[PDB]
Amino acid sequence: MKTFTAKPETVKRDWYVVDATGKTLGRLATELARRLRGKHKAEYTPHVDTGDYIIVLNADKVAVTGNKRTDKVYYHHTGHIGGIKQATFEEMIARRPERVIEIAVKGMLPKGPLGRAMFRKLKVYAGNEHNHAAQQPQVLD
Amino acid sequence: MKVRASVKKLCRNCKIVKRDGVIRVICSAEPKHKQRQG
Amino acid sequence: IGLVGKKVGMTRIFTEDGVSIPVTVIEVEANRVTQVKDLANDGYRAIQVTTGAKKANRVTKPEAGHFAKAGVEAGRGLWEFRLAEGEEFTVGQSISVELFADVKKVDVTGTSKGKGFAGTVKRWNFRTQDATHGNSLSHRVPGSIGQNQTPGKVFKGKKMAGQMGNERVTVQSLDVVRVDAERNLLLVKGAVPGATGSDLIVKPAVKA
Amino acid sequence: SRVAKAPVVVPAGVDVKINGQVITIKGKNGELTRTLNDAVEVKHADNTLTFGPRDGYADGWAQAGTARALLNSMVIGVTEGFTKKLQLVGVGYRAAVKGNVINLSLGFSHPVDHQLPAGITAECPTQTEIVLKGADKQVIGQVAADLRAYRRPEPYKGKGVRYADEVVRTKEAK
RNA sequence: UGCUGAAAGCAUCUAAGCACGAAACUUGCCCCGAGAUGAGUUCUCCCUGACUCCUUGAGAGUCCUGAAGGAACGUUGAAGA
RNA sequence: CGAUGUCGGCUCAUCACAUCCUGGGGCUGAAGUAGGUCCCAAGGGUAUGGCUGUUCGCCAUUUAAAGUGGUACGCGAGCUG
RNA sequence: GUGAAGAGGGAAACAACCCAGACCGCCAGCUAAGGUCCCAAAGUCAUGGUUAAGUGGGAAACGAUGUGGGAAGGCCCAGAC
Ligand SMILES: [Mg+2]
Ligand SMILES: [Mg+2]
Ligand SMILES: [Mg+2]
Ligand SMILES: [Mg+2]
Ligand SMILES: [Mg+2]
Ligand SMILES: [Mg+2]
Ligand SMILES: [Mg+2]
Ligand SMILES: [Mg+2]
Ligand SMILES: [Mg+2]
Ligand SMILES: [Mg+2]
Ligand SMILES: [Mg+2]
Ligand SMILES: [Mg+2]
Ligand SMILES: [Mg+2]
Ligand SMILES: [Mg+2]
Ligand SMILES: [Mg+2]
Ligand SMILES: [Mg+2]
Ligand SMILES: [Mg+2]
Ligand SMILES: [Mg+2]
Ligand SMILES: [Mg+2]
Ligand SMILES: [Mg+2]
Ligand SMILES: [Mg+2]
Ligand SMILES: [Mg+2]
Ligand SMILES: [Mg+2]
Ligand SMILES: [Mg+2]
Ligand SMILES: [Mg+2]
Ligand SMILES: [Mg+2]
Ligand SMILES: [Mg+2]
Ligand SMILES: [Mg+2]
Ligand SMILES: [Mg+2]
Ligand SMILES: [Mg+2]
Ligand SMILES: [Mg+2]
Ligand SMILES: [Mg+2]
Ligand SMILES: [Mg+2]
Ligand SMILES: [Mg+2]
Ligand SMILES: [Mg+2]
Ligand SMILES: [Mg+2]
Ligand SMILES: [Mg+2]
Ligand SMILES: [Mg+2]
Ligand SMILES: [Mg+2]
Ligand SMILES: [Mg+2]
Ligand SMILES: [Mg+2]
Ligand SMILES: [Mg+2]
Ligand SMILES: [Mg+2]
Ligand SMILES: [Mg+2]
Ligand SMILES: [Mg+2]
Ligand SMILES: [Mg+2]
Ligand SMILES: [Mg+2]
Ligand SMILES: [Mg+2]
Ligand SMILES: [Mg+2]
Ligand SMILES: [Mg+2]
Ligand SMILES: [Mg+2]
Ligand SMILES: [Mg+2]
Ligand SMILES: [Mg+2]
Ligand SMILES: [Mg+2]
Ligand SMILES: [Mg+2]
Ligand SMILES: [Mg+2]
Ligand SMILES: [Mg+2]
Ligand SMILES: [Mg+2]
Ligand SMILES: [Mg+2]
Ligand SMILES: [Mg+2]
Ligand SMILES: [Mg+2]
Ligand SMILES: [Mg+2]
Ligand SMILES: [Mg+2]
Ligand SMILES: [Mg+2]
Ligand SMILES: [Mg+2]
Ligand SMILES: [Mg+2]
Ligand SMILES: [Mg+2]
Ligand SMILES: [Mg+2]
Ligand SMILES: [Mg+2]
Ligand SMILES: [Mg+2]
Ligand SMILES: [Mg+2]
Ligand SMILES: [Mg+2]
Ligand SMILES: [Mg+2]
Ligand SMILES: [Mg+2]
Ligand SMILES: [Mg+2]
Ligand SMILES: [Mg+2]
Ligand SMILES: [Mg+2]
Ligand SMILES: [Mg+2]
Ligand SMILES: [Mg+2]
Ligand SMILES: [Mg+2]
Ligand SMILES: [Mg+2]
Ligand SMILES: [Mg+2]
Ligand SMILES: [Mg+2]
Ligand SMILES: [Mg+2]
Ligand SMILES: [Mg+2]
Ligand SMILES: [Mg+2]
Ligand SMILES: [Mg+2]
Ligand SMILES: [Mg+2]
Ligand SMILES: [Mg+2]
Ligand SMILES: [Mg+2]
Ligand SMILES: [Mg+2]
Ligand SMILES: [Mg+2]
Ligand SMILES: [Mg+2]
Ligand SMILES: [Mg+2]
Ligand SMILES: [Mg+2]
Ligand SMILES: [Mg+2]
Ligand SMILES: [Mg+2]
Repeated sequence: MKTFTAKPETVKRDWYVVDATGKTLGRLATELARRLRGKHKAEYTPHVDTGDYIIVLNADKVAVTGNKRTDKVYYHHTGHIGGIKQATFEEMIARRPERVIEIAVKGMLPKGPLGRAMFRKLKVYAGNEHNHAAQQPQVLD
Repeated sequence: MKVRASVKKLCRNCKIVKRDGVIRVICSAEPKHKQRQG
Repeated sequence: IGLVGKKVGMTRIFTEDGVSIPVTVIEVEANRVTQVKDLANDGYRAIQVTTGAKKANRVTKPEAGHFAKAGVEAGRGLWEFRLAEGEEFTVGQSISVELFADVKKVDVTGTSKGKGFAGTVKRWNFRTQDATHGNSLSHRVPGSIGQNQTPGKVFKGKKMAGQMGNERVTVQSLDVVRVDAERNLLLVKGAVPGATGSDLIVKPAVKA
Repeated sequence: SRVAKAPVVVPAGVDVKINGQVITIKGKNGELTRTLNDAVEVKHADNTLTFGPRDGYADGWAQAGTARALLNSMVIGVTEGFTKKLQLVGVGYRAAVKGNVINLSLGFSHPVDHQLPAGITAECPTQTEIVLKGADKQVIGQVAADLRAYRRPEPYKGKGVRYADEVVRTKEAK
């Protein structure tokens, strides 16, 4: 008796909303990744994208503990001769507050085609309005 | 000021203060006795 | 804002003080506003102009339609400018060269003259190696292009041979000399990009 | 702890309001607002003000004695109104006031037009002396430091802008 | 460098708070840049036909139409191997 | 060791900062000028000759300065020898 | 003792370290060393503390009213700092 595997065509996809206002970055990101991967579902299959669509609204208001508002740095190389560009957690939210959640989730997802496929599910937002009212995305906490 | 790794109270008016993580020794009489670090 | 203008060679203006100032003659035809982009529709306030003329067959129907919505004649090309808050323009308005009458300095932009494929000497001012003293097949070559095992690679943006010119370049803050409205000209002090008959974009200096 | 264990007296005609932690003290000289720290807890008990710590928070007594002394200053400010006496020492150096903008001539090639933020009433009894008054110790203390920052005391002749109470250390030429 | 200021009846630039402060940092200047697969906006333009077959498929087809536009070709260029 | 061409020059560089100049600062045995030292700072800049294979070095004359190091003592399928 | 001549699990990757010695098959269960928020199987377990340094997650002599937990001493309402 061969065990069950979730077949993409039959996979049920749910929509969710998460208000990140005051929530802790890592603890939010984790619970997001868990869902985006589809670990909460009893039909979990590692080679299929069983997870749900999530809208994270109010990204900029996400909270961080200790001195990480100033001290937590986000490095990245430009792929150039000596181009190493850094940016603190403040500076990151000043310019691109969507990136903060994005980067924190992307690191916690698996690396590869399915990992990138399950990131696409995530929909981060700086403000509180979201234009996915069509899908009736229910509230998640 | 001095940035020596063993700051200490040199005269009587010298006073030890921890500003922004760093231990300093601010003084009233001689501005020389002003010294940071350690 | 800015105006589109054909480059028409160079001359010099002799002043009676005893100075010849070398001027580029930019002929600026009536720059007619074909479309006005705003924050409601587009997300930025701007105007799209045209200039010159085109042939009835050589213009396509997509352009001919676009031009028919404004009511203007089809100009040879389309350029766009941003608006500086206070100023606001209407469709089918012909902007003349009198806009640069009150100003003093302008940033002329243009596509530079195509030098083709260029060697490192011409392109990057690399120094020619010894013309003799034993040199074998390597007078104008680049020499080394990297270190050894540590990178084990040429770094990016390494100055090499390749395409020189035919690229957009901006000469900044050239002094305006004469602004003839009758003949539709704009005389600026010094040399500006492209060749005689090339399209320039003249616009007020940004470093006032 | 012990500064905190010493109630602040509130004279008559001094209307106080505690909007949760946001305190507002109104008076004759000026209306002042202070968004106080969350760890501190404040109440009205009889005529005077009470100041104490919150149970659960680590540093209560440090935070409590701040609020006490802040509002002690704040009440004295709205009642009396603080003053600072700055003096300009050295020839050529002189002060002047036109409206709310202190005009100085502190030996520089350009006029040093200092602006006055908030309700700060500045004056000049003599040409080489600035006396300035107001409600806050903060804004007065800061402005006074900004006037002094333009030309600090040269420790040789004592030239520059000085506080009246301040002693300056001189030294000889070698 | 300071201001106000508890712990520590004082002092104290710091623990709450409030300011200054460099050719470094992010911008401002210039260039590229939507393959930014997260492939984004506008503006315009064009095509408004009959019928068969099947596993009733985002389907294999038949006649009939061929637009906007493009490519080719030519004459070529201060564009170019 | 069934081969990893090894000094110096030329060409082209790139990073570190333990900064030579430029910029910001504290103390002085800092009057000013000109310094001494230490702190921050790597954005940009940082000689040409004489002698010698020389790297260095010593000279000559400059320069705001004429930095110290890493990069197979960077760089011979790039040159020289 | 191990490797050599030993696979497997842990130590990110790691002959020689820790766990443990592969006769073959099985889409069964119990464990070891390691672990149990996500990458990644399992505690966002419970309880009582300690750290504010991103310590944990490189380093010494020395330097500090950082901050817990004790055990003694001072010496005072005739109010000691
Ligand atoms: Mg500071
Ligand atoms: Mg629309
Ligand atoms: Mg044409
Ligand atoms: Mg050409
Ligand atoms: Mg050439
Ligand atoms: Mg060169
Ligand atoms: Mg040469
Ligand atoms: Mg030869
Ligand atoms: Mg050869
Ligand atoms: Mg040969
Ligand atoms: Mg040749
Ligand atoms: Mg590599
Ligand atoms: Mg406790
Ligand atoms: Mg004071
Ligand atoms: Mg005080
Ligand atoms: Mg004491
Ligand atoms: Mg004490
Ligand atoms: Mg004080
Ligand atoms: Mg002070
Ligand atoms: Mg400069
Ligand atoms: Mg483009
Ligand atoms: Mg895609
Ligand atoms: Mg599109
Ligand atoms: Mg659309
Ligand atoms: Mg549309
Ligand atoms: Mg079939
Ligand atoms: Mg046809
Ligand atoms: Mg045909
Ligand atoms: Mg037709
Ligand atoms: Mg051709
Ligand atoms: Mg040709
Ligand atoms: Mg061999
Ligand atoms: Mg071999
Ligand atoms: Mg070789
Ligand atoms: Mg060599
Ligand atoms: Mg030579
Ligand atoms: Mg050389
Ligand atoms: Mg460079
Ligand atoms: Mg460097
Ligand atoms: Mg040194
Ligand atoms: Mg130096
Ligand atoms: Mg110097
Ligand atoms: Mg200078
Ligand atoms: Mg300087
Ligand atoms: Mg300066
Ligand atoms: Mg200096
Ligand atoms: Mg001095
Ligand atoms: Mg210092
Ligand atoms: Mg340094
Ligand atoms: Mg650099
Ligand atoms: Mg840098
Ligand atoms: Mg910069
Ligand atoms: Mg450079
Ligand atoms: Mg040099
Ligand atoms: Mg030299
Ligand atoms: Mg010499
Ligand atoms: Mg060196
Ligand atoms: Mg070698
Ligand atoms: Mg070496
Ligand atoms: Mg070598
Ligand atoms: Mg060396
Ligand atoms: Mg050769
Ligand atoms: Mg070599
Ligand atoms: Mg080589
Ligand atoms: Mg060769
Ligand atoms: Mg030979
Ligand atoms: Mg020979
Ligand atoms: Mg073993
Ligand atoms: Mg053997
Ligand atoms: Mg083994
Ligand atoms: Mg193993
Ligand atoms: Mg290891
Ligand atoms: Mg692992
Ligand atoms: Mg492993
Ligand atoms: Mg082994
Ligand atoms: Mg053991
Ligand atoms: Mg066995
Ligand atoms: Mg066995
Ligand atoms: Mg078990
Ligand atoms: Mg057991
Ligand atoms: Mg164990
Ligand atoms: Mg265990
Ligand atoms: Mg993996
Ligand atoms: Mg798990
Ligand atoms: Mg789990
Ligand atoms: Mg849970
Ligand atoms: Mg919990
Ligand atoms: Mg727990
Ligand atoms: Mg617990
Ligand atoms: Mg505790
Ligand atoms: Mg704690
Ligand atoms: Mg560490
Ligand atoms: Mg360390
Ligand atoms: Mg001690
Ligand atoms: Mg204490
Ligand atoms: Mg603690
Ligand atoms: Mg004990």
